Amino acid sequence: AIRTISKIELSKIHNRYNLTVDFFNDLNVIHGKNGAGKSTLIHVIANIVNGDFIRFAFLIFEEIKATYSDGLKIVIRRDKIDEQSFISVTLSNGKYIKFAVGEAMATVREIESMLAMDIDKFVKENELQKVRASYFPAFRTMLEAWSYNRKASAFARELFGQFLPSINYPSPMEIEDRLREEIRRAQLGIAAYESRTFSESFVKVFSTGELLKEIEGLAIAIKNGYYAEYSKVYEEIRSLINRSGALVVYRDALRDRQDYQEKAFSEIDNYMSSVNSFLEDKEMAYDFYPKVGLKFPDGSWSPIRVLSSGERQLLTMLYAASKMAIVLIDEPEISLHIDWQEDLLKRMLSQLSGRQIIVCTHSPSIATGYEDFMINISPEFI
Amino acid sequence: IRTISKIELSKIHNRYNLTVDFFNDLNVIHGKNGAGKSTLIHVIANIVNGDFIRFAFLIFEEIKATYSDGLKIVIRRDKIDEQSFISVTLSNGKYIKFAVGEAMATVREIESMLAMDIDKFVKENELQKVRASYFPAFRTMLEAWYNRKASAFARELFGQFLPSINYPSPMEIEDRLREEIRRAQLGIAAYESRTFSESFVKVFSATGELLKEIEGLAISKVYEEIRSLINRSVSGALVVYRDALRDRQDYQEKAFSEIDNYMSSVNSFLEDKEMAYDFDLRRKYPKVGLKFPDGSWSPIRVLSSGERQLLTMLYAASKMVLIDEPEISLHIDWQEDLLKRMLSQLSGRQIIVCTHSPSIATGYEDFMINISPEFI
Repeated sequence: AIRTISKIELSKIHNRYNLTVDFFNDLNVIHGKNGAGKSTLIHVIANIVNGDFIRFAFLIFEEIKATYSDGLKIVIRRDKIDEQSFISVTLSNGKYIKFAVGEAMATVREIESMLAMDIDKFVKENELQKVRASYFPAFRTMLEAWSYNRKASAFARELFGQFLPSINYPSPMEIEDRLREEIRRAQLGIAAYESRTFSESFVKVFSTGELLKEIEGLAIAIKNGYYAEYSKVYEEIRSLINRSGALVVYRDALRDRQDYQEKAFSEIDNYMSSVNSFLEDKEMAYDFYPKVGLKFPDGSWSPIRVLSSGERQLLTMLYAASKMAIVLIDEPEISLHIDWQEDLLKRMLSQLSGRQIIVCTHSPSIATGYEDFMINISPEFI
Repeated sequence: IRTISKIELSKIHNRYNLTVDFFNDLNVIHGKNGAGKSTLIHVIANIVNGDFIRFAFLIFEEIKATYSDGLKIVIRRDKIDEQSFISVTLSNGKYIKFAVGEAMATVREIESMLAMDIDKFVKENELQKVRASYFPAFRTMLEAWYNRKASAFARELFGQFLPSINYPSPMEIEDRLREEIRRAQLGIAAYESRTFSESFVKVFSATGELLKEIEGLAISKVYEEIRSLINRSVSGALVVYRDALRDRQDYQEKAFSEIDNYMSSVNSFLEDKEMAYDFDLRRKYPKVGLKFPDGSWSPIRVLSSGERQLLTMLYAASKMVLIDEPEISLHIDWQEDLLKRMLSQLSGRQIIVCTHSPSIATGYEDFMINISPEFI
């Protein structure tokens, strides 16, 4: 990210309490018991950072101040004139926009667009959408229930109010299709690099025993291509090896084929290693059309339906951490054993580097090893 | 009361064997995820609560269920002529057998001879004396979508072995509480008219300290006129008046007692916020929601997932047992006090809970049975 959040001041939100939280540029582990408005704070941040300030028309507040790292100040006030409420979003740059709450309510019931275009023009001419924040809700089981889905945003705004931001989160029943599509697409990518290597190596060939030994070693080196005819041309190459400059060209082509073979599947092998780091006595893999699922040391195969809520939380969180700015995670301790809660932040900090990772947990087991980042929330009741 | 004593699963999913001995009450199973805690709970809910046809969707070898009185149920899945048959053999009773594919076709028909056969088999042997309630660990999904389609919805993504899902969601318990308040208001109004007609008949049929106590105890607005008249042999009937007023007060308390206990249960956990009901100034339509110490009111949608788990767990425990993962989205103090709050409201039944966090099992460490799958 660039404009990291430094300090957010919420005054009289829901007419109950005032809250001012200072954030670092790094990890932000907010620890506090339920009812602290942590979820609200996350929705406020996700409705400020991602340019969706129109959702603030559905929120009851007095004064909301958001300060970034570079020095941009956003002051939001809810003032009503002649029985009609107007939200004033005043930036530190000089410009300020104001709009009626009822106009935004009418626009939302229209979606069931002038103000939407006005908000888009305001955030585009002021460049308020430089950093996009990803929202990980604490109700991802509900996203599994209506199995990224786009109607889930409307369902969650239906039963949690219209202040809720856009919901883009992957279900267990969508990541199976996503993984199958990515594996077949990577196999097709391997086949296209085979055909490009054939045409380029034809042109290059048209223009020692160690090179022959290297070709014999590289002939043996699942990762089989989709176009099996090229696997049969490779079988014929191995059969010919069993039976100068052009040999160097052949060796370079085989080495580039092996390197692209590793590089096409490296992203999914990283995700599989990230999953299998937690899991014990059970491996998630892509044994063979691609089949994706669990494997056991007995050699038995099993569908992804045997997985527990804990393992489902790990799948839905590690896939949505690899496929990534500012990352906001709500309740990562759900249905997890204490050791996985201990190692979850270290695994996600190993896979998500270079971004502002804000997490909100109720269990302190999540915040081991990062106790200096533990910002304790406290509601200052009005 | 045939409480579960010992469950022996042999080669469940053709993976592992498990034999667990259960107490008569408060079976707090503690173990880390992936141990099939939910599995065993579904097995118990498909044995105790009837509905053995779901066992046709399960791959197993031998399942033995022992109750407290001594009833043994042996379920086996045996295939001979390339068709699997489920053999439900009871202790000292008749045994029933059926094809797996026939039961699958019977279930797919709902998408009934075998269903009637299973119902007759479990009815003639009296296997439904004690019913076990299933509290799923995915009750947020029940909030997402009593209700009968929710069972099929959950069986869609958890398999057809999953038992019947009967669990109340938020925004449905609000309707249940409002309906109960409306029913209590109609009950009070009918008891007013019944008390008026009965006291009319009894006064027509027939000390000053008792009259003073009756005047003090007086609190639609006929009681206000009675108190105004009291402020300004035969007197036995006056004693009847005091008794009638006292009986009215007693019925009034009982009318709200069923909901006030649940409100107290809510107010046992919740801090700096009270959940209560109020009536309108014009139509007396009940609103149920929060009451802040500032006097401000708010709907039940401001409540957090934690408080919603507390709402869904304190309700349907009073309306009475297998609970799956009661530690979800809960504070450590709430995990400490949840079993202590629920044991007063759920006493007298076998309460089986399965938790991943040992904080739930504080104060009941003698009941902590650690599950361990013995892989074949």
